[PDB]
Parts: sequence; structure tokens; C-alpha cells
Amino acid sequence: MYDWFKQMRKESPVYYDGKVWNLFKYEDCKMVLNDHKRFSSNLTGYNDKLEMLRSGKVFFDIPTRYTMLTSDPPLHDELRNLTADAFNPSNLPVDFVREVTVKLLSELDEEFDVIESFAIPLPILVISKMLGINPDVKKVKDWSDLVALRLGRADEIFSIGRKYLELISFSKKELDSRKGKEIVDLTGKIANSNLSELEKEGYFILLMIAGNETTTNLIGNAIEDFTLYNSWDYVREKGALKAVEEALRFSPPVMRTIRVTKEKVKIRDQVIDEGELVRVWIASANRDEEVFKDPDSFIPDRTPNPHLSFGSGIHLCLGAPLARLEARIALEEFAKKFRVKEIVKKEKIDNEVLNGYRKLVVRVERT
Ligand code: HEM
Repeated sequence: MYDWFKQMRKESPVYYDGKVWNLFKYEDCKMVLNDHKRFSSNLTGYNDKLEMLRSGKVFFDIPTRYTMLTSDPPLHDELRNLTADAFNPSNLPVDFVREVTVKLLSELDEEFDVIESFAIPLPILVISKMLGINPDVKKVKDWSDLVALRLGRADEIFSIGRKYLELISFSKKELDSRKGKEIVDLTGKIANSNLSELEKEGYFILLMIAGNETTTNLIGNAIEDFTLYNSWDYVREKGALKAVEEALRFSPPVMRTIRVTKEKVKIRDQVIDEGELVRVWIASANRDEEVFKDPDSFIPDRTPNPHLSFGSGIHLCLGAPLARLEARIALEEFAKKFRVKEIVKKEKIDNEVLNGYRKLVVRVERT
């Protein structure tokens, strides 16, 4: 789609596709993301029925409609503050991340799929630790995909089934079991907060799912990019701090996000009415030639590197510090342990929003 993006950036940067407005230019995307007053995230009615929720009124709905991701301040800020400290660099479980990474890599043969054997389990084990739940990896992965793989698919991520009910019941079981028992981990903090049961479930589910899906894509995308563009020696000698940022820019785990206008606005020469949906194409913004010279070139030491892969503004990814830490440790440990001979087989995830490999088989040599 990068060709489409390039074609759209030059001839129709602010484009209406018949249902929603699409932004392909970096500056337009950054502006929209930072301007939360005019471009709301209140896309699921969370802010509107907050009063109803806190009153004690119970109605059947899917928890995922009630998370900080789709809320405007002050509610948004109040929600984020509940767990924000736990995601600050100084509080991340650094040793645990490294320990799990090394053990996962110890179980590998000269040829393996880095997605199922490494990229998938690492984030799941780490977020489970922070949540304080005992990680049934396969189960958590299945639920994560159940929710994540519905993104882009019109109104399905809010549709419920047997597997979704299983997820909601698990969230309720975990939360209820920690209510009145502990507030040391994320589950306990949510459970003992003053939010409605439905909000607690959504908050818990958000942290568990957003906590691994995109990080798996980042690690897999980076292993692919570093191999293809021969960045491994650079990472072994300099570390992966800048390389991870280029991987984020070049292969964004999340291709786009969305907002809804709260008032009539004008972007470039286009007038957009109140209540209209606006797709912010992070992927296209990251390849905007204006902002990124040699946009299609993978330059691991690109500096500075202001990509929008984690968003921008008040919704800037709460897990950004954690994701970068996991990716940095995963890739540096991988580089130290293996010499990638070749990418044997690769298969992309079929989704419009999530960008990554569902299978990436590599042949390596010890050292
Ligand atoms: C690993 C690659 C990741 C990427 C590329 C990514 C990207 C993003 C983006 C773009 C947003 C904002 C979406 C919007 O503005 O509508 C967001 C929000 C959020 N992310 Fe991530 N994320 C990643 C990992 C994680 C992880 C690991 C966690 C938790 C472990 C996490 C927790 C959250 C939360 C809670 C929000 C909501 C923030 C709020 O609305 O203020 N993310 N992420």
C-alpha cells in the first residue's frame, strides 16, 4: 500500500473515500493526534454514559467499548493515572524481560519460526507478570488475536461470541479475586479502583491485549528488517536503541488510528464536518518524503526519528517505554546469540490495521 500512500500524498493528501476522511501526510496526522479537543477519541460513547456507569446502572455491552483508548479528558487522564506509574521506565521489570528472553532463545534449533517461538511468548509473559496473572500463553494469544484481528473489520471488534464471553468471564474472575486482596500488580490496582465493573473489565482487557499484539509485530518486523537490510553488525556494535526506532518507522505494527471531529474543521483545502470519522494513516506519515529524507531507505541510525508509530499527544502509547525495552532486549540478545543466515519462509498477517508476520522462519548459526 506504500505506493498507494505515495500516490495519495502527492495528489490527494486529505481524501474522502465515501465514508471516512483519510489523512496521508505526516503534518496533518501529527496535528490531528495532538489536537484532542477538535479530534475526539470518544468513539464508543464512553464519555457520554460515564455518569450512567458510575451510578451503578448495569447493562449488557462489551467491555472493550470502555477503555481509555476511546475516551476524552478528564475521564481519559483519570483512567490513565491509575496505572501510568507502572509503565514509567524506572518501574519496568527489566531483569524479568531479559531473563525470559534468554530462556526463550535457549530452546531453539538452527531453523525456527521467530514469531511462535519468540516474538509471541515474550510480550505475553511480560504483561502477565505486570498484571499479576499466571500466563497461559496460548489462551492469552488466542484472545488477543480474537480482539486484535477484528480491527479494521467494520463493527466486529464489538461483537461477542463464545470465545469473547470466555475472555470477559476470565477478566471478571481475575478482577473479582483481587478486589479486597492486593493492589501491588495492575490487576489489583484496577480491581480495587473506583471504576464500574464494566470499565474494570475493559481496562484489564486493554492492558492484556494491547500488551502483546503490537510488540510481537515489532520484534518480528525488526528481525525481518535487520536481516533484509543487514543491520545486525550495527546492532551488535552499537546496541538496538536507534535500530528499534527505524523498525518502528519502517514497519509500524499499527498502520492507522482514527478520530471523530467534534466541530467543523478544515485541513488543507478540505472542510470536514462535525461528527465525521478521520483515519490517521501512521504508516503513510512515516514514509512522507517531506519529513523523512530517503523514506523508503532503512537507515538504522536515522537521527532524529520522529515517527508516529506510538501516536502523539495525550493518547501516546502508555506501553511505549515497555515496548521499546522489550524490543531492545529481545533484539540485542538475539544478535548476540545468533547469526542469521537467511529468511527461509515468511507470511504476513492478513489485516488492514495490524502490520506484521504470522510466521517468519529463519535459519541461523550459533554465533
Ligand atoms: C509494541 C508496539 C506498540 C505500538 C506500535 C503501539 C501503538 C499505540 C498507539 C498508536 C496508540 C494510540 C492509538 C490512538 O491514538 O488512538 C496506543 C495506545 C495505547 N497503548 Fe500501545 N503500542 C505498542 C505496545 C503497547 C504495549 C506493550 C502496551 C501495554 C503493555 C500498550 C498499552 C497501550 C495503552 C494503554 C494505550 C492507550 C493510551 C491512552 O489512550 O492514553 N501498548 N498504542
